[PDB]
Parts: sequence; C-alpha cells; structure tokens
Amino acid sequence: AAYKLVLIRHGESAWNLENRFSGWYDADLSPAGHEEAKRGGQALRDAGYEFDICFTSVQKRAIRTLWTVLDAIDQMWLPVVRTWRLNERHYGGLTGLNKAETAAKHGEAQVKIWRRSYDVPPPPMEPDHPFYSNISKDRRYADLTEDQLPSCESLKDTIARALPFWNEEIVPQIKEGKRVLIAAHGNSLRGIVKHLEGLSEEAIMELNLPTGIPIVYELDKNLKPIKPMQFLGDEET
Amino acid sequence: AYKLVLIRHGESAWNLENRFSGWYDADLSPAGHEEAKRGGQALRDAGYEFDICFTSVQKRAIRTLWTVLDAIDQMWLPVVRTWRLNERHYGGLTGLNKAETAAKHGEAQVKIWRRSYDVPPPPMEPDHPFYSNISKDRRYADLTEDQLPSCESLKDTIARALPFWNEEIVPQIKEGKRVLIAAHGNSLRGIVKHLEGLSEEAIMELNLPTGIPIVYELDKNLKPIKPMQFLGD
Ligand SMILES: Cc1ccc(S(=O)(=O)Nc2cc3c(c(O)c2O)C(=O)c2ccccc2C3=O)cc1
Ligand SMILES: [Cl-]
Repeated sequence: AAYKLVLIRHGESAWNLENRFSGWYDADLSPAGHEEAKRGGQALRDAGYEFDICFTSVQKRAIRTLWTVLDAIDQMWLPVVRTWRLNERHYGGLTGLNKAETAAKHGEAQVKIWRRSYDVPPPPMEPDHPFYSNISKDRRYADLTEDQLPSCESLKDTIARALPFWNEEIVPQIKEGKRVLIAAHGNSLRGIVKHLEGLSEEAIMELNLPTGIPIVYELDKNLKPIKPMQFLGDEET
Repeated sequence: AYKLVLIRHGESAWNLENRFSGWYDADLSPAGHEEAKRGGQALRDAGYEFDICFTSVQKRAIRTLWTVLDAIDQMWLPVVRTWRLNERHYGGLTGLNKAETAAKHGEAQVKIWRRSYDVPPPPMEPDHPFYSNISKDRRYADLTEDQLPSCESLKDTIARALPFWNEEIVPQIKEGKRVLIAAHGNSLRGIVKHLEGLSEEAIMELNLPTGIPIVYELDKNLKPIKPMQFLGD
C-alpha cells in the first residue's frame, strides 16, 4: 500500500504487578515488561523495518519501550516526539488503589459499571488524593490549560484528547511519506485504532491490543487500512 | 543568569576513542555507560532540572543522554538530535590506533596534524572499511554533497556545529529554557570556544573531561560570568 504505520503497546509495569491503577502515574516497566519490549524490537529488526519518525507519550513505561525498540533496530538516531496526548487513560481517584481497595470502597456493581462504560469516568482525583501533586502538579503538564488537564477520564475522554494529536501532528507526517512508529498505551492506541478502522464504542471496548508486539497497518493515501492489523513476531507469539 | 549543562560521552567499544572513532557509530562500552550513570547521578544529587536536550546522531552520545535522563527521572523531556553535533570526522584515519597511524603516515605528518587547527586528515576513500558504512548511512541521506564530510579539520567541525548552536540552541536559552547538551569532544570544543572566545591554540589545548556534568552560568548576552564548573563528588 501507499503507507505503512507501526504501533506498539508497552508491556508490564511495576504497578501492574501490584495490581494498582496507574493511569497518569509514571510507573516504570517491570523487568518482564522490559524483556517484552526487547522481543518486539527484535521482531522489527528481523523483518527489516525502517522508520523516519517516532511518537510516544510523556510516561516512561512507553518511552522506555520506544528506547528499547530503537536500540534493537539500530535506529536510536531517529527523531522522537513526546506528548501528553498519548498518555494512558487518567483513572482519577482510583489512581494508586489496587483491585481489593477499589471493590472494597466502591462495590462490585460500581466497578463493573465503570469497566463496561465507554463514557462514564471514574471519580475525580481531588487535591487530598495522595498522588494529586505527584501528577497534577508535575511540571511536564505546565503548558496545559485548565480544561486540558484531566482530573479523571472516560475512555471517550482519552480518545477525544488523543485524536487531535493524531490529526494535527502524525497524519501530515504520514502523508509527507514519513514511516511512523508510535509507542504508547492501551487506551490512547485504542483511540488511534478506533479512528483508523471506524470502530463502534462496543467494538473498541472489546478490543485489547497485545503488549510488546509490533502492530502493523497498511494504509492507502487516505490512511484507510487495506487489510486487518497484523502482529509481528515468531509463530507462537 | 542562565544555566547551561554540557556532557561529553565516555568510553566507546573496542577502544575506539583511542582509534579516531569519528563518524563511525561506536556504542559505549559498559564502562562509558557507567560513567554516564555517575554523571546522571551527580546531576540528580544537585537537583538539576532541564527543559530541552540536544545531542548528535551518534549512539554513544544518545545513550549517554538516555542514561542521564533516566538517572534524573526526566525521560519525558523533548530531545533534538543533529549531525551538526557529531564528533570530528577523522577521514582515512578513522578506526586506526596510534601505531597504525604513524606507520602509515610517518611521525612528521602526524605531528603536523595534531598541531593544526585547519589541516584535515586524508579523505576516507572507498577502500576504507567504514566508507560505505558511514557515507551511505540513511541518517545522512538528506545532507547535501558539500555537507557530508569525507574528512574534517577541527575548524571544519566547529564551522558546522556553530550554526546549530546559533539557530537552534541560542533561542531556547534566551527563552529561559534550561538546556542540556550531550555530545562529543570536538563539537563541545566548538561550543566552548564560541562561549569563552578562546584562541585556536587554547581550544586545541582544551581537553574536556568525560561523563562529568560541565556547568555554565551565562549572562543576558550568553557570556559566561565565571569559569565552567564540574559537577560530581
Ligand atoms: C488495577 C486493576 C484492578 C482490577 C482489574 S480486573 O481483574 O477486574 N480486570 C479489569 C478491570 C477493569 C477494567 C478492565 O479492562 C479489566 O480487564 C477496566 O477497563 C476498568 C475501567 C474502569 C474502571 C475499572 C476498570 C476495571 O476495574 C484490573 C486492573
Ligand atoms: Cl529520545
């Protein structure tokens, strides 16, 4: 096809192991999640992939995934662009809580409701929240307006703030002929995939992208996929 | 009262920093990487914050930067890479050790090269083991014919580094952005010579330490207000 686009979702974080809600909390990769990034990188290397520009979030689990991939394909010299708009979904007041704490405080019914909803956000991260200053006062978000910096996000919100970056910064690069690599998170990449494929809310909520696996799109000049997304790796993976 | 930080990368693999590594894309050795970690460590201990980073397109410099951002927990910073901050291109000498260089060219000519600001080594010819590896590398594909060197005098190196300094780095500093530059001995020589107004002789005698944060305090004219300070224990 005219264009080729590659996505990669970061693997396991240190908080995944604690089964806590990370969201915008900047958890690093676990050793195993770092190895996942190494395997992805290796798959891209074995297939001879070349990029011209890379996009990632401002969260280190994604950024470190990118670094690991560039290292494996010997393209550390590529231009890299970071943006909060590709950050994981903001889980608001749930941030820092584990599974038990969440069901204990809110009940199974309510957590099931948050889980299955496209457009209901979790509770806001208020100023007395233990990670409030850690996230909302981090200088990396200093250029954000009041309306841009979320206290919490529905999946709809996450996608809504990811897609402007896609349209305004990545899309022109692709049409300029640049080969793009995006290293980001489950839900921001869900935003990109929902847009590319014209998926429904129902469909996108049932889509779980695998972690650490290069995801390959073949796009026409209008950035319409010409075939289903392909996963890159050995046969078992 | 601007604050500027420079860092020169440490040891590269296979003793290449003692073999005119130049534009060959040598990685850090484990030890050069540990030097970078110590630098990062010192910057963290002093509570340094940056807003933007500049580096070359050579992986030993880039990995040095990565190691530093990792240690100071600022992996989210914007990073700009440029060939103009590359190491000096040592032409046909690239990859050769001291003995091989003297064997091939004689002590007289090597002494003349060591001491010249403006005499380049011989060009890297098609029979050099790194010729296609470097000249056909995709990262330089947009460089014009005159821009991609076959060899460089120190003068050449500085001449192509300073335009990036003036056009890209200077406006950031004047905006108050706190800049970190992770690069190479001779490109950082270019910057230091411009800042301090050094003579050719002085800049040729200046050997910046590796893996150590080098700190500048600049006035409203980007003129240093005191000598460079080294950061560490
Ligand atoms: C931190 C954490 C706790 C519990 C789980 S789970 O075993 O129940 N699997 C799981 C859970 C959720 C979710 C999920 O996809 C899932 O696989 C959600 O998407 C979700 C969205 C909004 C609020 C809560 C959830 C949610 O709890 C996963 C992660
Ligand atoms: Cl980077």
